[PDB]
Amino acid sequence: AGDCLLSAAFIAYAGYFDQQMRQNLFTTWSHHLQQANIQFRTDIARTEYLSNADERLRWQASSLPADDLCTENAIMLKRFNRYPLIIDPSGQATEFIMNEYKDRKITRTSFLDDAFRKNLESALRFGNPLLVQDVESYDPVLNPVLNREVRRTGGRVLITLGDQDIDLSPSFVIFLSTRDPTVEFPPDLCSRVTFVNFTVTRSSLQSQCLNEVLKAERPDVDEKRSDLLKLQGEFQLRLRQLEKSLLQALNEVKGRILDDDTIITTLENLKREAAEVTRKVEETDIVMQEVETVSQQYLPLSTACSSIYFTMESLKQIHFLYQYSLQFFLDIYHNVLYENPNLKGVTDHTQRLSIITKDLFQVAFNRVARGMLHQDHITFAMLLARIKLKGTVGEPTYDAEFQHFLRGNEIVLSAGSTPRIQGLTVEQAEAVVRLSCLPAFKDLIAKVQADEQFGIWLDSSSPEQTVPYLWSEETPATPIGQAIHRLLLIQAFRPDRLLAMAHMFVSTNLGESFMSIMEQPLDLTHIVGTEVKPNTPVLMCSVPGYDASGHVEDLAAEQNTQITSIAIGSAEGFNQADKAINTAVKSGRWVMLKNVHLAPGWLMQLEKKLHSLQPHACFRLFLTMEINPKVPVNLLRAGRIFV
Amino acid sequence: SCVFVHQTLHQANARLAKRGGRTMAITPRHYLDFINHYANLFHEKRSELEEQQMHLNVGLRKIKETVDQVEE
Repeated sequence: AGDCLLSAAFIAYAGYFDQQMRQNLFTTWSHHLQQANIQFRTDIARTEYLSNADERLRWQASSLPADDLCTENAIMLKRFNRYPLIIDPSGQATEFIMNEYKDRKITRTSFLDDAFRKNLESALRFGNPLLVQDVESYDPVLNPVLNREVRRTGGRVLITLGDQDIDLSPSFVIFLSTRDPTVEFPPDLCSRVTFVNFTVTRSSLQSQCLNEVLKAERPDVDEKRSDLLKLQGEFQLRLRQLEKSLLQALNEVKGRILDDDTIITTLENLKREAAEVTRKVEETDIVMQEVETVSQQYLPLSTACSSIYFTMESLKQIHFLYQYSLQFFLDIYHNVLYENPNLKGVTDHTQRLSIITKDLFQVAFNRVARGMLHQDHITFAMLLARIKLKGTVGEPTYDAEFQHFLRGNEIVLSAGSTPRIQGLTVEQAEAVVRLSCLPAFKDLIAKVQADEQFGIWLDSSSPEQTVPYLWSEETPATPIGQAIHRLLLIQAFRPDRLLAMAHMFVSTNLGESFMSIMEQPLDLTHIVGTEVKPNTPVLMCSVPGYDASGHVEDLAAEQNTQITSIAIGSAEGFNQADKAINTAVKSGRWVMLKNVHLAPGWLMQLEKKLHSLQPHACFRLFLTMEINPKVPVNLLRAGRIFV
Repeated sequence: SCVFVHQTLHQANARLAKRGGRTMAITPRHYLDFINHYANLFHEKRSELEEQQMHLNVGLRKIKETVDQVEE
């Protein structure tokens, strides 16, 4: 009774909240039930009470992310009374729905499409599941459908749509979806439909990446975790089925009077299976030691990956061209775990993990910076350096140092607050007094006055190479600690070198050759040969005064590919672009669209076109463009960006 | 407890509104759907577990029939 109460309360509610809020709601309900002396089993997971092993395996085959939030979302999607409204900014939910309902020929549609109504009627006539990708522009014809305003006349189950009557089929089901995660719906909407929130949060991506690396790495121990699942699903299953077989074989009751009770052998088999399951529960206690170890070893990796992806997400603020989808970061992850040449000759788990995290940081930077302005590469490198600094255990947080390094200018001074040190300018004096507020830099004025090598160093061409040891500390600092201290010294002292010195800082954290790939010319051959999907367009966004046509034309020439290049200036250009794309999607040739920034709306329509299209393996759509905010955000998110 | 669950959902929505995050109205239709889902889950879990409980109960006196045979 209590179990079903909690499970139903979680199914009906909690369909819109994130993982933490769902957990808090479940905890509050459980605490109240305990207060009321209602017995509910605590050991079970809500994701397991409402789900079966076979349906879970089908979901896994249907590319359901291993996230617990996504598991609960799938459970809510299977069992419902009001038609779901899927809020998936990531886009995984649409793929999962189509894979799950492919056998039932699910049809995609959008509200903006005029044929939608007709398709709806077909979905009402043949009882086929239907998906709508855009419901922000609601058309209220579903109000009778959502309310289930059925009429049972004769043998007919009938509904009123507009001024027409359409017969219902029980096999019919509709699935509303929104890509926008921040849209607000009117109260009637949140009453008619249940919500299935698919937004990726910090804990969500942490768990998803943890499970991904658990499956990919330690494949033998991945099979050990699978065996953890088996003992619940096979050893327990074998135990119970052998119990029922014993019961049936004894239920035969053959040979009356005669001693046919040879069921004792099956009793021994029952005891063997029961002891096997109990010892496998003890092995799950070992899992609280061993599989917990396999999880906690990769926990820093998943934490750093969640931090990386949300750093990419918040990178959208500093420029309108820095739009990275979750699928791009998942492709980065898959290229790190799989198809990684650096893992071919390494078998030890610890070395594989360290190499994987290093390749993660390196490939993430090398993929992001390719579509990122040269003045900002150091910023993203510094962000990744801070992420890895947080990842490292022995190294201190350096929270105060970075806080000062970012917010020194906000500290208010006075004319008397500057002692006017000889050899130091007024602004340099302000920087000195502001930086002296820190404890490790308290004696900075004394060192400044006492030192004599200061005069040469301050006016040196490259002071950052030979920053003197001014700051006084009780214990020796880490090399990265020395790097951040010297970074603060450079910022206060010679801010012009700051940028350059920042490079050294990242070289102290992420290796000397971290940005070393940025300096070579962009090797387009391997970029387009692999690691980019034929569906995904290659965006070449160049600042005004530069054309990227030559690089990719040479790319096509050297690979012996007949490329069709079309400029986008008029409706005839639109027709030629569409014809070329329709030829090349099946033939396999490469296609090129120049100056697509001239037509933003047509760019949106083109993005919608590539969304529902499976092209040939050799298909490559290049879009050469100018960097202006008129370019649609969806095309930027749905394509690989090159600057 | 069901009433408390509805009130707790209302309180959580109000707290999220106070914190400035997006909140979504919890109508009494949500309560109706919750009660219907409680009915469905309780009925299905009972129709499985109590059905096999009937099987187990028949087996419980099957052992007594075997005891009768042993006494014979």
